[PDB]
Amino acid sequence: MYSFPNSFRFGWSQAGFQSEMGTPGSEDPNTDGYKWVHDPENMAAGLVSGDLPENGPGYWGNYKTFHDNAQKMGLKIARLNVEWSRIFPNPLPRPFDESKQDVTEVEINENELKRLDEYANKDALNHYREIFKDLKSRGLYFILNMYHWPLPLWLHDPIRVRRGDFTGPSGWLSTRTVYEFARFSAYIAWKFDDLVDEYSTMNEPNVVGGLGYVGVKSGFPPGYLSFELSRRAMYNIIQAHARAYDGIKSVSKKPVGIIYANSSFQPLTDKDMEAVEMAENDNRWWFFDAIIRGEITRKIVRDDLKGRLDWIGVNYYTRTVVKRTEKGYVSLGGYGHGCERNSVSLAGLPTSDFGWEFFPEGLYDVLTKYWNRYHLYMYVTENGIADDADYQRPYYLVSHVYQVHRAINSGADVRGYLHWSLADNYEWASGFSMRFGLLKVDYNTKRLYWRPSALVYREIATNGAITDEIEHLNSVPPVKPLRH
Ligand SMILES: c1ccc2[nH]ccc2c1
Ligand SMILES: [Cl-]
Ligand SMILES: [Cl-]
Ligand SMILES: [Cl-]
Repeated sequence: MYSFPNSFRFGWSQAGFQSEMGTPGSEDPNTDGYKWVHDPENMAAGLVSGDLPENGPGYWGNYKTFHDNAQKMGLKIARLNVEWSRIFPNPLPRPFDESKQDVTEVEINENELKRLDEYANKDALNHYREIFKDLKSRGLYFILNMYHWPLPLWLHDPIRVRRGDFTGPSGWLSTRTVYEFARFSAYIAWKFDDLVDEYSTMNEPNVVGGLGYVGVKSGFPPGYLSFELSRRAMYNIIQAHARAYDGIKSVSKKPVGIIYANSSFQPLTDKDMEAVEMAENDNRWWFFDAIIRGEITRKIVRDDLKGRLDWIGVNYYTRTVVKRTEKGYVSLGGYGHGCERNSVSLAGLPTSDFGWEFFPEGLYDVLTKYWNRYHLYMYVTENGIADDADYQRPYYLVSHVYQVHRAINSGADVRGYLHWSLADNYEWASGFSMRFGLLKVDYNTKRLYWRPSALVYREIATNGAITDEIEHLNSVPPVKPLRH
């Protein structure tokens, strides 16, 4: 058996936009994301699937049933977010020098919190309190994340930006967003600190910058192709994290971390290790060096950025294979997240419904890399597979959990494993077709079914271990019987 520390917790992660809607009174039309996925031109271009989030799994209304299943599954931790748009659906008065590039301080005080409170949607706040109270009543440890991609529409009209009009609300391209996000985070900690165990400011900030302004075929708003603006968005998202960290800490003593989209960079050949290091610098270290060490390029240290992190949330799905080139490195198709769907990679490893390669060793790589560089504790905040049939997920689950065990054995302080996700949900531009749940959702009835992987996870969580009887699942799904 592979046993975990007695304090180690198994659980799940979930996002508001992806899981909340689907039940009466739940629709939130007030985000960039809602506008984006409903846009007729985006649908005609195939940038978004045409599936609509309001037809989703209905956590807003059915949370007790989600929690009942998690409780029966033995889960002991959950990571969820509040949707900013639900709490502040309406424009706040303009505050503050918008032309100023750096935001080094956003003042928080009781009077300001009380004034913000006057603008908050009380029905939404109360409803989140009811959800989170129910969660805590299952004995679940609670990580509250402030931001998981959609912005209030009054801060970002993504169709205007897509069209190249920068005269309106421009999301992360504006320091106004940075300012308001810091205030929003402090406010949420002020209101919910009694229920929360740990905080994260944001989820996968690198995806917001990278897919929103470079990987524009992905269908991530605002889909405006610009290297320069991608950089501007990331610079702002970095100071927004630091100002949110300071804001939460002005009202709470609890740990504040961040959750990031990771890949394990792997060499095509034994001559490509320099490519790996470059890829890690360019996708990972530049960002964390900024919020941990204060190191940014203008190369300088910003005292207002340094030390703004207590823990690191690792989201890991697959590797990225890279090779050294004249001008630096390139990633290779046919491996990692760039494979055909339901096939095999160029390495002969099976791929998921999303075309993502089976590569659990990469999770050990990422955990140990972060540990060795920063020595901050971690949670695995996402790990999962698109697999409606459940053919690969039993192996995927056990294999990746084993690698977390290996990482802990090697010395890394990893305090939990949160699967993505408890139930199927709205997978952004791909819609409902990509099914990541331990529980399968029938979207017509909102009914939840247990995939056999859910029974496997119950064995792991309830025993706090990969037990002897399921250790054979620490292996690659047999490829012969799968499509290839
Ligand atoms: C669809 C796809 C990606 C997204 N990011 C934020 C909202 C949203 C909607
Ligand atoms: Cl990474
Ligand atoms: Cl350090
Ligand atoms: Cl369905």
